[PDB]
Amino acid sequence: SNISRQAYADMFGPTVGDKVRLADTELWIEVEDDLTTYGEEVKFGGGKVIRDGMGQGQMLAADCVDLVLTNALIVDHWGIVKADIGVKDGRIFAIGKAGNPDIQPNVTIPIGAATEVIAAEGKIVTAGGIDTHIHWICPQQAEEALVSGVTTMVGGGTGPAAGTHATTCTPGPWYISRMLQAADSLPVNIGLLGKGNVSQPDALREQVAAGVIGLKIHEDWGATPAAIDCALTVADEMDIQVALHSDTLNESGFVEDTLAAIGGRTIHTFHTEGAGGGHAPDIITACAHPNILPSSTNPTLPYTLNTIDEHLDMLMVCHHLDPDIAEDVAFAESRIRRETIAAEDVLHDLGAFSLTSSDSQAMGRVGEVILRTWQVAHRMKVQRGALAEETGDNDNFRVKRYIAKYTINPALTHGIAHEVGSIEVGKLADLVVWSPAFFGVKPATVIKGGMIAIAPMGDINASIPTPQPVHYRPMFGALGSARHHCRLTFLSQAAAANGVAERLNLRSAIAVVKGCRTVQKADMVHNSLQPNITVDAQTYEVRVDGELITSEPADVLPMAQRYFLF
Amino acid sequence: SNISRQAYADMFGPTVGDKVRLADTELWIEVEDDLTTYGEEVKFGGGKVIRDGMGQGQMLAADCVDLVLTNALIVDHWGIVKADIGVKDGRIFAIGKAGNPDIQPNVTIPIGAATEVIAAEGKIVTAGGIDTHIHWICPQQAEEALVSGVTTMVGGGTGPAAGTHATTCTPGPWYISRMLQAADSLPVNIGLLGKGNVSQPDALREQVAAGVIGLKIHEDWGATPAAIDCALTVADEMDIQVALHSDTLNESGFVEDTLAAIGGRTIHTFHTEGAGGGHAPDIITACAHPNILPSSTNPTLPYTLNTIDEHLDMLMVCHHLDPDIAEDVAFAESRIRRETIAAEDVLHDLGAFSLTSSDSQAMGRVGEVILRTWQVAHRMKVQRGALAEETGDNDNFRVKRYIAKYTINPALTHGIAHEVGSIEVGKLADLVVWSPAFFGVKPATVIKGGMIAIAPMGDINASIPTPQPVHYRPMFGALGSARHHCRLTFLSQAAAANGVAERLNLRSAIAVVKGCRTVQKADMVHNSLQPNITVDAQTYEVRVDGELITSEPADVLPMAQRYFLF
Amino acid sequence: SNISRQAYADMFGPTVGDKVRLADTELWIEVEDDLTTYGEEVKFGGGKVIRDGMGQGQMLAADCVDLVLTNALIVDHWGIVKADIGVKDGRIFAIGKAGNPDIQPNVTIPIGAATEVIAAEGKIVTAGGIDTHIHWICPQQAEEALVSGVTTMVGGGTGPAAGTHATTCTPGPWYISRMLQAADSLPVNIGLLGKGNVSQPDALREQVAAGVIGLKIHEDWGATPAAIDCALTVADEMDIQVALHSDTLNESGFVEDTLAAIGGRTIHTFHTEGAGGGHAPDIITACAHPNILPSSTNPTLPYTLNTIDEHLDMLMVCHHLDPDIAEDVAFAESRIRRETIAAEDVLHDLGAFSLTSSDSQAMGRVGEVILRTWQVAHRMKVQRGALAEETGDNDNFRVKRYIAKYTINPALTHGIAHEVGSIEVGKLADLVVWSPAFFGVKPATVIKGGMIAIAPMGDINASIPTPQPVHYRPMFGALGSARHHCRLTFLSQAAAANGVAERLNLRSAIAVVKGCRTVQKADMVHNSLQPNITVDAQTYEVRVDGELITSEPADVLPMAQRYFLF
Amino acid sequence: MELTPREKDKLLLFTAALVAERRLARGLKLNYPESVALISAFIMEGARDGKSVASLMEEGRHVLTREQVMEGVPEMIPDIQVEATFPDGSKLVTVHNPII
Amino acid sequence: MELTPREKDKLLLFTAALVAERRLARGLKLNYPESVALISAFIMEGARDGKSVASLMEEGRHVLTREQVMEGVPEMIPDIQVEATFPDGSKLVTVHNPII
Amino acid sequence: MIPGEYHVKPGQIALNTGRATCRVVVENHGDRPIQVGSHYHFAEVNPALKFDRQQAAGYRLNIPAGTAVRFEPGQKREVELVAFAGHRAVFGFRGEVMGPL
Ligand code: NI
Ligand code: NI
Ligand code: NI
Ligand code: NI
Ligand code: NI
Ligand code: NI
Repeated sequence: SNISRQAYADMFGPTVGDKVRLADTELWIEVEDDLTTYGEEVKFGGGKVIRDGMGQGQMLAADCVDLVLTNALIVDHWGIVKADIGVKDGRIFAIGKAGNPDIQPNVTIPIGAATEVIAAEGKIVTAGGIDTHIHWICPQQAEEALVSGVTTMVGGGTGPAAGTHATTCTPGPWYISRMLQAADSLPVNIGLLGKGNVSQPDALREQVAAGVIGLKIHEDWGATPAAIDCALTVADEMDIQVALHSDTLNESGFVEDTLAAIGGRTIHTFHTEGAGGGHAPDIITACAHPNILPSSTNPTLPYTLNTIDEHLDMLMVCHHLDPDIAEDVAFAESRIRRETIAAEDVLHDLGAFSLTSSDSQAMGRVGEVILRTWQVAHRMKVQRGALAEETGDNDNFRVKRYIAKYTINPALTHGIAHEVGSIEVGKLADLVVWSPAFFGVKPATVIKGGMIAIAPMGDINASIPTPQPVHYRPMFGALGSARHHCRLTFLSQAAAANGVAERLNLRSAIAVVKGCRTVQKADMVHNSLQPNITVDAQTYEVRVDGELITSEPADVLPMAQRYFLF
Repeated sequence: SNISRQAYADMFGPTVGDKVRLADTELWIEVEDDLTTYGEEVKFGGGKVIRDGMGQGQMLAADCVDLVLTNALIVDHWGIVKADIGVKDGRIFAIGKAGNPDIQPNVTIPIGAATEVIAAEGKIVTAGGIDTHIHWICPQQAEEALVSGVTTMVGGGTGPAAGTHATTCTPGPWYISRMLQAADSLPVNIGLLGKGNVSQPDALREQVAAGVIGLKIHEDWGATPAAIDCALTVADEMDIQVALHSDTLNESGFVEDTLAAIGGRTIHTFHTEGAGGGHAPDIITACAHPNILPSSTNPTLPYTLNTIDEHLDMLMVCHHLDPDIAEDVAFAESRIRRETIAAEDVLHDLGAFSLTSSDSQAMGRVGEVILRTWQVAHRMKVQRGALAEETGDNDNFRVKRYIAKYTINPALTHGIAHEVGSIEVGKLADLVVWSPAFFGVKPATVIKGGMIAIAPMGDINASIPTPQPVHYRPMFGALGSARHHCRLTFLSQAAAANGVAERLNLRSAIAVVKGCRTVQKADMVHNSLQPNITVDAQTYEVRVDGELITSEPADVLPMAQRYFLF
Repeated sequence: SNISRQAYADMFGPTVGDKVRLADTELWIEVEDDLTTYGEEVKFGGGKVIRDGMGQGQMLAADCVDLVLTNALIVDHWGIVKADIGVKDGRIFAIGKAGNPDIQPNVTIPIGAATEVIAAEGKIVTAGGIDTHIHWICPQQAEEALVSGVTTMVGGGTGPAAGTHATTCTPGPWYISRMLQAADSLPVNIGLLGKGNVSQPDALREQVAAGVIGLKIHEDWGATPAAIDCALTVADEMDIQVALHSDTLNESGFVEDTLAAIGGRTIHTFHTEGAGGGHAPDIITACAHPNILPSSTNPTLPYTLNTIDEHLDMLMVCHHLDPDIAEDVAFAESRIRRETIAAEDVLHDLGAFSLTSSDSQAMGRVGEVILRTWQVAHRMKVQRGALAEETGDNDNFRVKRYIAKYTINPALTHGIAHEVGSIEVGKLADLVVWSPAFFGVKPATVIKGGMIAIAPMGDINASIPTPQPVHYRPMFGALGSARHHCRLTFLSQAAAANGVAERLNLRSAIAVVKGCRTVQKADMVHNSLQPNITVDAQTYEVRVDGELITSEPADVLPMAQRYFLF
Repeated sequence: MELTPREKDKLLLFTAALVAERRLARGLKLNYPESVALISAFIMEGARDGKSVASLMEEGRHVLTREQVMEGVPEMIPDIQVEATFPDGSKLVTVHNPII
Repeated sequence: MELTPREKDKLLLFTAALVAERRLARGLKLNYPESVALISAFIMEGARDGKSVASLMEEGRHVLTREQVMEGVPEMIPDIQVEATFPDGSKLVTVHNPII
Repeated sequence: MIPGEYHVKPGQIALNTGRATCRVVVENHGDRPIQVGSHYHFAEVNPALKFDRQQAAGYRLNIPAGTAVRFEPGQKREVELVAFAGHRAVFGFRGEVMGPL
């Protein structure tokens, strides 16, 4: 018999050809494929499918998944597909069709006595976000990012100390050891960055051997050609990444001098637009290069009518400039530029910038990587219309292009895509369940390694979990030894070989970074553009092949006042 | 010389023949016995008894208790007695008379240098509550229950997932292992329930071997005769309990069909009245059976003028029914019945229902098991007068009958009465100290395994602990390794023999369940009635020996608006 | 070239001869010395000194510090000096001049790739406070004290039990073991006090062998000459301290009888003024004795117009006295005396009282040891003018005299000055960074063992760490295994030799107390006065060499309403 | 006061509703969390007054209208649920389609 | 409401400002935390109203004067900083030398 | 604008295409309501439902997955059934099959 498509969508979530609005934006996704067999969908509840001998089978635990997310609408770099998701041993087992092989056809995700159910009908499911510009200023940033849908945090610091307030650096074996120990307490996967600025390679090798998965070169520690060269030499030896915040002052050379010092070696350029730091006014030109993986930090995303006033003053406050000194004002005006802030949004839309990130509590908002990525996509659809790659009457390719910026591209950049960054078989089951009306802003369920780690939760003493007040509360995936089992601490190859995890008695599961040097711009999923970009020294105008790259500032954004109490 | 009884009661708490009102209810307890020697009471403080060479002796730690609760008014299933309580090695050492054998007579609880004092004069002391219908929807439920006076939580789940929102099931070895690990972080004793619904016994044996102390059969996973039979067969092999939420839909048979499938084997029937789930309209008839241990969940306790409106809608919201579909309305009306909700209170008063429980955040309030048990006792005294067993001008037997419902009877049902459930020598020292005005609602001190785990606490920076704001704050018995020493994780015999505690590196003390199959209705302390009960299929009227069992709904209850800020 | 001293002070903090007001008090410190080479100061930031090849060198981690506090204005018992502070392996490495030996002169604190920076220019840096009168009533007292600038807490208790509400005693091996385990969870160094009141020495030796670093004799457990003698005999055998709260009631003898029982042996007299407890009215006479280390508790510090009304009632409430019984009123009036409360402030100013402490939640405020010490110094400068030891137009000696009261003198008294109590090479790096306007009231950064453990922190999601709301939040030095590495649990020599840390699986670093018996009044830094003090039995007037010792009560204090929200 | 966790959690809800109440008094169109807080706190006060669950399921539908809230807010709130201590103990109030 | 940590943290700031608002209405000279809370909460409400960052950097300087605060409070507050959700997302407002 | 709204493509979905079906008349002879879910082995429903159990062997209700059909006491319906697929092995229910068919 038949069911209307409206009634089907109400009961199981949308299917092939149905469209969904992302939160309150103008972005629409279209279901591209559906892995079910119509009539054989699994749903859990009273009188429902997932019951003994029905949608639940007789198999032993080794022969079924530990968790099934039923009827999920997956949004990932590879597709916008309707499917059941199976999780087993904390990892993604399969994307397909769940049920009981004894009575149902085409079952690829067996459900048994040992299987828990998450009902994902009517929800959007994505990979967990990966923020690679974290300043470890305070540990409270972990719950803040996790609530926003970010499950991995890569960065540096030691707490609210001057070095960390300015730079993503965990300096030296002692602080690296203490921070890897502290990391076991936080419900996010963590990898640390050491202080990259030195011209003696052994002072860098010691930090990598202590545990760091990368080295940050920051201008506040001297982003000179010799320091950059030393850090890259060590990175090439030890398979770790180099993150760069370049010489804004042009003290040691101009952007071309830093590019020559890099010498075609692989490097992650932080806040590539430059308001967050870098050669004034032209650090943005780094995105032309094949060996550069460029990210933006988030306060400049997207360009709005309050951006400039806010930033000019934000910079004056951070640097203790005072509007009375002409040279301090000249410095501030050389760093904060409407021309590059406006071009940056377009460069993201074209795939010339490949990652988004926060720059947490150091010119960046730790809970806003995901929502600002979507605000940029929205502002770009509004101003530019369909991308050239777009097929169909939907924004699917633009959506895939943008989700890759905070998922797979940060994972590839930092050599952790074998563990995280996408919904793919064998990867850690870091998953985010979203109600479409709150997509990108307020997730329904955040899963770490197969366990729910944080979620909105109503009155604890109520008869049901939904009565007010509903607010985010840590779950069992964020508790003690269960948390340790469900998160990863990333180490360098040298630290893992030297027995750092055993020496420090690290309790969490360990992963080892690899592929930090082989990764290039051409590997950035949907974001491999290498434009012939220039910046005029006098006007700061950004051009690609002589064409002006610019945009208009938003007065009002979606994913804003409709959702937040303050 | 002599002291007036009023002055004595003011100084040491009540003695033999004195009566105490329980909170703001109409219930009165009478002191039945007093284990002191008048004139030789121990009190702590300046110029008081418990001082070197006086009420405190010269004995070594092995020869005295670690903690004495002085002048406690014990309320337990076995008596309402005035006594000192000694605690040693985290266990109840003796109930008797404390002091120094060197100068005092009849000392059975020696006090030495190694003895801490809790002053219980003027307080009521009870065993810690035992809630056996927990849904592990969120970890915040543990502090909520502990504050209410519940020290043991038995249930199932994995967090705020559909399966757990509906059922007390921790499905499979992986989630069972993660939840046993998470349990070390919570200041309550925990035992887990696995998913019982399967017809392959090996998929159940694997869950018991992984650590579960019982199996939950829930209709949402298919509460069929074959699944029930399989779970009971495994339970009889492995000495674990089966909890049942039966087939409301009567899909596989009627209540008599489920009873035949049980085949006289031991089983715990959850929410036996049926609003919380079960064969419509007659699951309540299960309390006639000798092999059934019947509990109620709490939103139907006691029957009030807002119960029906609240429940009819609560069910409609949980099940996504919508008042427009006649069959959804017919389902809701077959499950929520004033006839069974009113009879349930009387069945508790007669001892036909033996346990109370929450059904936490799944049609049940985790902080309200104890206060609702007392509200039922109050409503039943008001409507029915004295129980037939009552001796004296007091409510002592009714009080003993009701306290057994959330203490010893849940412990016996789940095979843990050798460790918890009453104030008896050798049992874990889980004790609750109550000021009579707040009995059942807001305890003064909650003790886990001999350490205070939670208590009201005033301004931390104040000169004394009593200034405002006073609110519940976790104590040293809830901190890290002290908490591990002072709580228990219950395991099955198979999991203990297989070295699960060592394999998972569980840090807490371990206890093993036993006696889950031998326990019967006749073993339910003060609640062994097996009535010849019937339910009319058309009117839903409950009768015992053809006599209508009913009650009237309360407009106002005690233990309510006088105490709570919201 | 030259820079004006005003511009220098703005850029690097004050230098030799500059003065700083302490918060809103009338106290002024003067920089006595500056260890820098003018022009070679190290500052961190964009274009600043601490950069590769500049103020940061090429040395390996073993050859540089892990942390440098730049341009600190140190306030310690030994000096008020401007210097850089180097921290290495969680300990104070040097006080001197930081930088790079490759290009800078006089470098004693090498900065390398492995060095983190804390900017202390314009800040005052002190040792962490040491409170030796803690009642372990609740664990929340640890964060409260740490926020106030106290990094070590010595005391006794088991939670909110009568014995602990009254006394700093952790009675017996079992509770001692549980509290040492709980201590690993708290971000402060802890040492425990056992129950000292017994006349069988073996019941004391067992407690010391279980882990206590001292024994408290409290009148509520019988502060008799035999109990005091027993505790001192054991203390002399086991190198632990005895803390005393004497017989207020004069039940066993008068103050001279307790002094005879002490027999010249070393003892710490708690709340020596006596409102907090002790022989009425003359316990204050104990400060004349060479073997007595006298502390005050804080509610009587300084004497104010609300002190008496507050205390007379505070005592009536604690002891359940009721203003109707003449003997209860006579007791209260014999304990609370304006004559001794007023004299106490002067005795602190003269160096006759050597320590300050709280008496936490037992007639004492855990967050107010430091601010009340400074309020006394302020009130004493106002009423008495310059101390005889004062040199220059500043309050430097008075400041050194008072800071020693909550830092080095409690450490010496409790045999832990080899680990904590001052900013000295080889000691644990427990440091407090203060903005001068908030000195003594609200610290900027609290460091435990080289890691920031707590600090004010603004909006977690903000672009910078400074936006509102700013409130104290625990940092990485307070998290799990990093916290364990950065705190100490103090043990007795016997407990350490018996393998208590391994037996209890204590995770934190361990330190062992020593020198509890050799320490005398003459060793109290800047507070070694042994006055010929008397108290008139009828009028309670305190005299030294027949001269009346008194002071006037404050109507308004600094470090009060300007700073606190309530 | 001996406030339990659930009593302290309701303080949070009460405070969020004070934010919304002041904004509605300024004539702003309320957003999603403001609207949920305002109606939920109104119900808690009705329970404190001794109103019935049935009465409050209806009264809760007249606190805010579509004109008083931002676009899409009524659709974001298919119901509001809150429990409070009624004279007869804790009860659940579900307000269906509260904003029209 | 699905309140995030940052939304709950702003509730704390709003409450502290209610304390200060009631004290200023009684004619007290405000202290340091009261003054910071009062001006910060004023800015959050201006952002909720849709005022610009530039406008609020100026408006925030006219909430409290030196006569309305205790001695030394203006010097203790060289600036006030707070973020809030503007119509165009979260922004930082820094009010320089707010009390003169 | 409605946040998260769907724009469903209009039409119909055909369920359990290509599967064998049959129709059976069912009557509830019991005095209590019986409701049967989409995937229950129809031949093993409550014995109070009277119908041709032989015809129903290896079938379930041919209705949307997760839905159910209700039978009030005395209610009669002709229901459409659809054959089980996969391995066609029945375990559970009233334990009448416990193996292939
Ligand atoms: Ni940067
Ligand atoms: Ni940064
Ligand atoms: Ni149930
Ligand atoms: Ni349940
Ligand atoms: Ni004392
Ligand atoms: Ni004390």
